[PDB]
Amino acid sequence: MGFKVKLEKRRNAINTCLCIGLDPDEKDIENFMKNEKENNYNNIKKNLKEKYINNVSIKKDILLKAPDNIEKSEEFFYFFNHFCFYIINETNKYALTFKMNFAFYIPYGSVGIDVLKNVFDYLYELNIPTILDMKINDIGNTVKNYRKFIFEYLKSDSCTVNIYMGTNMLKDICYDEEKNKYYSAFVLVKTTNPDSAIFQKNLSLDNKQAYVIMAQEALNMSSYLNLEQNNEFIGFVVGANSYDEMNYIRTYFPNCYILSPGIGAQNGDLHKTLTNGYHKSYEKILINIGRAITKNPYPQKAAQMYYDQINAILK
Amino acid sequence: MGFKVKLEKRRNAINTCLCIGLDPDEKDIENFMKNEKENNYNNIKKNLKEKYINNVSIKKDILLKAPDNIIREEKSEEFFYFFNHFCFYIINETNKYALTFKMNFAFYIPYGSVGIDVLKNVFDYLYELNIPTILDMKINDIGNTVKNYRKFIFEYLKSDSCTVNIYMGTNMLKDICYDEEKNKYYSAFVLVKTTNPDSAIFQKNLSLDNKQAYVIMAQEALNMSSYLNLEQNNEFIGFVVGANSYDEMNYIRTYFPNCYILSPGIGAQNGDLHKTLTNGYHKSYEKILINIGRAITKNPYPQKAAQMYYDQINAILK
Ligand SMILES: O=C(O)c1cc(=O)[nH]c(=O)n1[C@@H]1O[C@H](COP(=O)(O)O)[C@@H](O)[C@H]1O
Ligand SMILES: O=C(O)c1cc(=O)[nH]c(=O)n1[C@@H]1O[C@H](COP(=O)(O)O)[C@@H](O)[C@H]1O
Repeated sequence: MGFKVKLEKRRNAINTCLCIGLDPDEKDIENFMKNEKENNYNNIKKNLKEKYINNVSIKKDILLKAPDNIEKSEEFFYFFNHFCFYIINETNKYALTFKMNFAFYIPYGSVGIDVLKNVFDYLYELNIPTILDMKINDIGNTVKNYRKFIFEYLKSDSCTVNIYMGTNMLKDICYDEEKNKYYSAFVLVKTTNPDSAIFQKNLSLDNKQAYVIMAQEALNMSSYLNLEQNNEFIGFVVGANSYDEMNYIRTYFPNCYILSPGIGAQNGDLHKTLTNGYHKSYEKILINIGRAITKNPYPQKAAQMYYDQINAILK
Repeated sequence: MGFKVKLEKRRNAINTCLCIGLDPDEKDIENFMKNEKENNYNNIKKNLKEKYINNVSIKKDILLKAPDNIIREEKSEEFFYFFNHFCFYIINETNKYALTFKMNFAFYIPYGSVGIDVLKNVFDYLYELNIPTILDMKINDIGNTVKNYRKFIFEYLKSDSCTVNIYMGTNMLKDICYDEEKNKYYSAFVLVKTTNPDSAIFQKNLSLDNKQAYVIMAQEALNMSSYLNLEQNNEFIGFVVGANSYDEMNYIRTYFPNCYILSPGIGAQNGDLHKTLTNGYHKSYEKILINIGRAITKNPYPQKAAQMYYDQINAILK
């Protein structure tokens, strides 16, 4: 159940340290519909056969109601949801973990959160580890709501956090006193955008860069609260492009957990001190590929490809 | 339109830079629900009479309906019902003293999609009331992903502004404050100095050219607000400067003339603007917004608490 261990069993059961990213945007949804409606809803039908589609708890009465609209108020809700069910049913067998970015589930209103819950409900019935990338941040009082929403409502296994506002965040995010329970988190160390770090790098304390002070601070916080046992942990978000830095964290923080995005789209080099710099028992270095798989004409295949070339561990 | 202008008008209309915070949690809800229901729906019937409650777009048929989904005819709509009403309640009771209202997203998502429906209603309500608004969601992500937050915030909610955590990078602002396909501009407050205690390991103990991070980030915030011609368009990129950081405050105010500042932390985390807080960071007060939240929304007599802070801010403000 604990992350470390849930992530350990599944690693064996399938190897690979791939993390499929499920960030469906507005066009992913209209295309899946545009050419699903004009194909007799074959994929949605394939889904509807699944079975595990029954933990899902929001508008179950609409979700499992054979392909139809009227275009009813629930049209959009339908399809969006199914597009997600579709990807999962065809990619999970290659995934060690699924990572959903909250951001894409909120621009249309509550309808998108409903879907988020059904997705997390789904990934949860299959026993697939999850990551809600929302990189939360706020004051202890407030942060407590993100901890509830994330680990209590969605039953997620972990989530990303931005501790710039202060590292004590984690004590309210990774630990719930009222009921004990410990959770896992991923702190933002080095991100994947070009103007990336004139902060994570140009900034420093005694000439030790900011992403190191931050990386070090985050770890000393998981020492207190003793996550490591309890079967949880606090890891880092280190971009695929940040080759130099990746190799440094893996050396100074050798048994650490890493979540690295940026490959497949966002430009990338799977190999190269990425899956090498950061190597370890692979599940300690999750590679995330979203669009490269989710935007490809016929995925699973893409998945498989990544699985395979990721399975190329000459180590 | 234009945030600066919208902020400018209301100011002269009520003379005050008081930003009320509406961060409703569980106990505010159930207590509201029990009080009201104990003393037979005094405030709800009141809400049900307010003009703009008829313009809500989500489950309008439910919010308008003789006292509660009571539990006997729905139940499942109960929570939604009382939650939303507690908010209408606070806005109806304290809006006259507010220059701006600021809702923290964190309190609207813990219960799933039901809280978002309430949030949307709260924002539609203030919008009809035409009161400046701030969604404190302190967003941050790679651009083109951040656009989604931009849509949710300024398209769906039609909020005048949001708060932003620029740490991952400043270019993120290009996609939050500017649409660039509808040629639109938006306001924002980036986290500079926060009310956390250990709020300085990174914001202070970090430096670049003799400067502490919080200063450089404000500089990066601005240079970016210049690049996007948002200010020429009546929008802007301001700062979140906690109330318990007097020096940093005066510092910022001093070296950054005419900078919109958002400042939370009076009563709840200690402090009191009464003093240095609003003196430091003075100016034609919109520039300096004093967010007072839990001291009003959790107070037994909210219209009363809001007031107190009104005159208090009026006095010190001279
Ligand atoms: O998820 C993250 O923590 C993340 C950190 C970062 O620095 N850069 C970054 O792109 N990401 C994530 O990368 C995801 C997209 O993966 P792709 O679709 O393969 O680009 C987004 O949902 C972001 O949340
Ligand atoms: O950006 C903010 O909203 C914020 C930044 C900060 O550094 N400190 C801080 O307290 N806040 C906000 O202050 C609000 C609470 O106001 P109080 O109830 O008066 O403490 C919270 O909802 C926070 O979102």
